[PDB]
Amino acid sequence: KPLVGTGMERAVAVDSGVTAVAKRGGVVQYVDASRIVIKVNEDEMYPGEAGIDIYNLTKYTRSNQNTCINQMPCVSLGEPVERGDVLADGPSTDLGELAL
Amino acid sequence: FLKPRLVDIEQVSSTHAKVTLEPLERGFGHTLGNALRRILLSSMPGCAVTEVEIDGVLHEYSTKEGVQEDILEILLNLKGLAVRVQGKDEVILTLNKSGIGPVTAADITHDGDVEIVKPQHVICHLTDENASISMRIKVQRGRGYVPASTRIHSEEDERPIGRLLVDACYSPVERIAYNVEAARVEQRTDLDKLVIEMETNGTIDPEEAIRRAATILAEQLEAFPEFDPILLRPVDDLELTVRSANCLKAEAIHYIGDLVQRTEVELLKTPNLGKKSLTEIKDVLASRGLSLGMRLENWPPA
Amino acid sequence: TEFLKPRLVDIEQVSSTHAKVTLEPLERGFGHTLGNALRRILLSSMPGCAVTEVEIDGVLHEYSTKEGVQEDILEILLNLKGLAVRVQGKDEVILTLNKSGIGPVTAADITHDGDVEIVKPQHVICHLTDENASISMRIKVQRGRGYVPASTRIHLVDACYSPVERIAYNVEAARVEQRTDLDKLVIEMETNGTIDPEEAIRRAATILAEQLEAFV
Amino acid sequence: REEAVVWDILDEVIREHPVLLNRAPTLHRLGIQAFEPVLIEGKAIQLHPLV
Amino acid sequence: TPEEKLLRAIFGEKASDVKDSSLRVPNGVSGTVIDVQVFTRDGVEKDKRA
Amino acid sequence: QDVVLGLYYMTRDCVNAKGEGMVLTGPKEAERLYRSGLASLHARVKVRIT
Amino acid sequence: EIKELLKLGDLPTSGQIRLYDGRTGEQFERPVTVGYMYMLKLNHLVDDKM
Repeated sequence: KPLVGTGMERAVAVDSGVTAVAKRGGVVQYVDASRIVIKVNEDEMYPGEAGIDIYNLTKYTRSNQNTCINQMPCVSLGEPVERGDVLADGPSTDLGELAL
Repeated sequence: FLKPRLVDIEQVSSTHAKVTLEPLERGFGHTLGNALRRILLSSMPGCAVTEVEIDGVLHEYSTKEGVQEDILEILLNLKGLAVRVQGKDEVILTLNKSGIGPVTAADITHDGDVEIVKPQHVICHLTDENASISMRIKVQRGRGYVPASTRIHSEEDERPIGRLLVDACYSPVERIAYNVEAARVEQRTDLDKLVIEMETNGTIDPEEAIRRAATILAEQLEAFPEFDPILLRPVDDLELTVRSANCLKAEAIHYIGDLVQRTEVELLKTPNLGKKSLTEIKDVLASRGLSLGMRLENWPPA
Repeated sequence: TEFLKPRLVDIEQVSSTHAKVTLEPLERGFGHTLGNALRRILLSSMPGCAVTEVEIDGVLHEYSTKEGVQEDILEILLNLKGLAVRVQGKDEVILTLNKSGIGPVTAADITHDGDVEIVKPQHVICHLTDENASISMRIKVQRGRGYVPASTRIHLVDACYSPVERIAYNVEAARVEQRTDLDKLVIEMETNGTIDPEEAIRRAATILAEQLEAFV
Repeated sequence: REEAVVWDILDEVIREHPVLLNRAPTLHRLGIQAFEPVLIEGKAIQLHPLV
Repeated sequence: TPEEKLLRAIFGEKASDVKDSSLRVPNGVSGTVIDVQVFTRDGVEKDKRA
Repeated sequence: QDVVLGLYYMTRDCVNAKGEGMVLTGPKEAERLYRSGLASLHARVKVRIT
Repeated sequence: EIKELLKLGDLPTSGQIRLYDGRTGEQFERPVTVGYMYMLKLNHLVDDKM
């Protein structure tokens, strides 16, 4: 994490697709290094299909620079999450901020 | 010409302590102290975990289903596991756990020389009801920093690909600081004290470390072409069948030189060698310009 | 978990009072601790006897002029500090400078005693100008286990005990077979000629070993 | 195979055999200078400060 | 050539009609293989590994 | 750069320091005076040099 | 504000503290600036360039 920051790194980290952002608020049903399954709150939820938002995290794979691109879950089993929150960090990102 | 000695060793924590030395002459607190700091930080026995074979894992770059930690993260966590052994230079432990919840360092099977200083230490978490992880944690003892990269030269069939090598963190010492304050003993002109306040992981006693440090320090003062190469190759280089190799080794034939001395008669007299095996051996030897009943006269030189 | 001792030495010495000794194998970071600790001990603490104080025949003070010598008394005192004295079981000895003439007073012009030994006869104490130039004095030596200046005597000549004139250690990379990097520790010393640099190193670090005799 | 002996052999062939060092913007003739090789563990070239 | 012909008949080695084009790890780089993908022309028989 | 700041910090003088005004036989015991922490690196001093 | 946040940390206003050589153990003359800088590793890595 940057110890000396700006306040932009959060925006740079989140707005860029590297991090995995919650589509809808709720609680986390399942937290794995592979996937993260979130049970959606009824208010944000649509009438049909019920449903839960399941995010499949990208794991170790080739980047364009021949580096590694990998995601890690920043959330714990059965944790409150809000819409537009970081569920997982991409490479070189810490808790929704940008660590270069 | 007064020689120093130790005094009250104050243990403030499992982590760290302050060792002290009373009888120090003029300026010697620094000369002894810093030199002691050096050897303390650098050279010390350590037991840091080396090899780890996990359940379904071929490489450290995968993720096991049921654990939110990446395998590499789990190795990096293990590297920070502090253990102390007594009679064994290298012990192998076995970790097993399942169900939802954190897997700590106390979840391993306890062995004779195993002492876990941090039972609360987190190896990895468990996210699913039925998900289980078993692993062999191979812990050996050494000095200094031995990275995983330099560990492979010797090689010699580390083939169990499920075994991931990790960097060696061997060293009890974290932080060592020495302060000299004037120490007034009852009667004496002026003497100094040595307060060495050290930081450890708990796997080494203060008196022990402070002892070996000066032990090594003083320990430094102790001075202050004919014949075929192919004949010495192991039989495995012949690339025979497992049966033939084991049979030859059972007949005290460990190298090619040993094999080329034997005759067909002698080999057929062995309890386990049939005509097929002999055919194979003659074939592989002939394929490299060798044979049975070869004399080299002078087995061996040195 | 066995350790590494050195295995290659080659004391290359210039002349007699000067020496440059070297050691090839040495574990990483051991060269600096060894070099430094031995340097500290070598410089600050060492046995030896030279000059503490010398009475003045002509005047009562270090600030004055002698008939027959253009050198200031302090100047001659510096010269006396540069005199090599090695004494035997006698703890404090005293010599005399009796001599006169149209030429300089050397270290061979001093009086010969039983337990006294001067290593350098060519050493210059002071010059003697024209005529008789009355000169002779008594010189008292003393012992120390470090360096004690003239001001340090509170209740005058600077007493130079430690034979070491100059001590330096140079640490360079040491290559042994399949071991990547080791230390090579080169100790270079200059002494006053009383005790030879070679043993001087031994006794020096021997003090270190005595300091550690309560631990290992 | 990089057998342990060859290294010492290299130490022989390197001794009095100089090498040439050069930088990208070569202007004056000093842009290329000859030195004597000293074997180093690392992938980087060590260049004397005064140069 | 002649010396090679002598060499082969002395040592009795069949010189293969096949040259080794195998893909090998570039000199100096050392890592762990985390993935393998095999692409086959449509209609050509897939090998064992594939 | 580093070197010239070294020789600059070495060869230089402040108004008052350890061993100010004293006298020494030569550079040897000057350095010997400095390294023992008795005399400051930069101090006004008369010394005999050859 | 920086010095004021240094007060809350028990650390000096100067940002400079005393440092001791890990070699001779002696103190360094003058205070030196120590702190925490965010540093990046660019990818020019030598085993590529060489």
